[PDB]
Amino acid sequence: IYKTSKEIQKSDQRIIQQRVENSIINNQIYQKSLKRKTSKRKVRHQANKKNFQKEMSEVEDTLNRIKTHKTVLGYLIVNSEGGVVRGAFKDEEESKNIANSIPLLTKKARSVVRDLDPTNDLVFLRIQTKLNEIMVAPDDEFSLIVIQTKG
Amino acid sequence: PIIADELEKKHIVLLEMYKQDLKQVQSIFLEGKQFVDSMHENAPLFLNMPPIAGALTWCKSLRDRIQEPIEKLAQLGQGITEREEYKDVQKLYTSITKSIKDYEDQKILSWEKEVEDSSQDKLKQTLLCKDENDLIKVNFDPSLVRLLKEVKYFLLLRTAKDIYTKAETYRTQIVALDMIVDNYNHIK
Amino acid sequence: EKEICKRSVSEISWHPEGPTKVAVSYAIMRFQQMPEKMPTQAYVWDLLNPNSPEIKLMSPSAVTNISYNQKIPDQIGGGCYNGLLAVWDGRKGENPIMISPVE
Amino acid sequence: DGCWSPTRSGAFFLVRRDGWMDVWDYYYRQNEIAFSHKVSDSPLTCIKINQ
Amino acid sequence: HLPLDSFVQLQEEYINSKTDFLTSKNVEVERAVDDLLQTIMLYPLDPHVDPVLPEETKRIKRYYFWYFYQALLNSTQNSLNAMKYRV
Repeated sequence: IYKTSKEIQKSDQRIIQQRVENSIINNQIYQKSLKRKTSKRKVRHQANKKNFQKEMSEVEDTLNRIKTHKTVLGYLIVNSEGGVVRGAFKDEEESKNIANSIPLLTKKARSVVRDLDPTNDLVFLRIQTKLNEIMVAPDDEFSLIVIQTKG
Repeated sequence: PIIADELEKKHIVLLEMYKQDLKQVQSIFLEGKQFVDSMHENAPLFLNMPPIAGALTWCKSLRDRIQEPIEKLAQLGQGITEREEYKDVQKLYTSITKSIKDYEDQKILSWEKEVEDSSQDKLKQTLLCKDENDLIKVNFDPSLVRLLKEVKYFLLLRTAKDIYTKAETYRTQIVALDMIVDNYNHIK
Repeated sequence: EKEICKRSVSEISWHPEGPTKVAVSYAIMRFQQMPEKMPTQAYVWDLLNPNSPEIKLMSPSAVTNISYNQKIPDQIGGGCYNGLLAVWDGRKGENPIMISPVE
Repeated sequence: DGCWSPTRSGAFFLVRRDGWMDVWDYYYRQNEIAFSHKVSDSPLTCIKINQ
Repeated sequence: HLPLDSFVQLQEEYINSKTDFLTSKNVEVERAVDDLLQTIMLYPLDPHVDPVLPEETKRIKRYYFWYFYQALLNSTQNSLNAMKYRV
């Protein structure tokens, strides 16, 4: 029997992937990622799988909610190395300009806060223009920038 | 009267608990009784003891557990005896005790007949040599060992003297007889 | 494995230095339920390999209780079904070095 | 056989002849067994705890 | 022993010690598998019910044996990583 053997092998593979997951509900984004990394022998199927490409609603869900919120032009995440992890703006030129220009200002702004007290580190920075308000949240791993028109 | 009213409620609950113990002992007894009669493995008798002697000892342990509460129960005042529920439990206790005695009587009764048969085995066992080689060995019936060990357990649970008196002499003679037999076979 | 009838594990003891070796003695406590010429040996197991006993202790009669001794490393003392007292060495196992007089 | 836990005085383990081992812990509830586990169908002759 | 003729002979002795140890574990794993099967067989269950299924027993051993293969290869692969580190 060859087919049978193959099936058995597949089953074995599935078991290994689970372990922490323990079958039941489709669950978890982190678990899925780990399985993909370590063992790539088997993938997909197993159970319902919930919603495709939705490991965790909460950070992803919150970002979707702020974008949906009224009077918000968009929220663009800037990678620590001047990159656009995610861009949500009507025009590419504004997003491209925001992607390069905004992080440079925050880094310069962080140093201004840093010069007065070395221990103190930037937690949140908000710049209000005459026609628009710019809010940037800075973290070493990622930077979140949101532009909201003043009410 | 204040505390006394609470006590009456407590007495019925205590009586109900004894009902569970009586039923549990009885249910355990029935499952245990079948194994003891057939001398099956993992039997109720504790560790290693004479099987016929052990059944009487095992019956006594079950009987002691059942009657420990009755002495305490007779202590209770306010005519708890009048209560119909208390009377029903007492009837169940009496039925369980009667069944145990009959089983004990069969064991002691059957054992009594076995003891008479055993007496003959001690009288006519002797020492028998077996195989082509003269490897003399004690032929004392293994049953004798159980009957002698059986009697000691009976003492713990509460014209044959002359025969029992030469029990000491028989043991000395067998040891002396065994030594010459080993010596007499080696040369042979 | 493949013992005549079955042998109950009457007593279990733990190694004094650490929980890496367990000494178990097999005998039948039932009166006269033991088969004639039944195997009467004690096996000391090892936690690392449970497939078979690391060493085998041989005694004249089945040992009802065997326990380890903290004072001397790997020394096991047991009491036989006959009433004989025997002592074995855990490192060498085999036959018992000390046996009490029968009578 | 029943033996006290060397590490903790409060809990002591008793192994029944029904093949079930029940752990009694007096730290939390004196009235009931902390937990009951069935080691095997065969009766448990003895229990030993490592020190 | 990640951290010439002499190194090979020393490595062989080190490998031999591991092999002697691994064999002891195999006996323990087989006894554990048999004990689990024995406990299920020991279960009284219900008289008018099947006591156990022969296929079920084979799957518990085969899958566990298959599981051991995943662990055994895993160990061999770790040595290759050490060899790459040594290189």
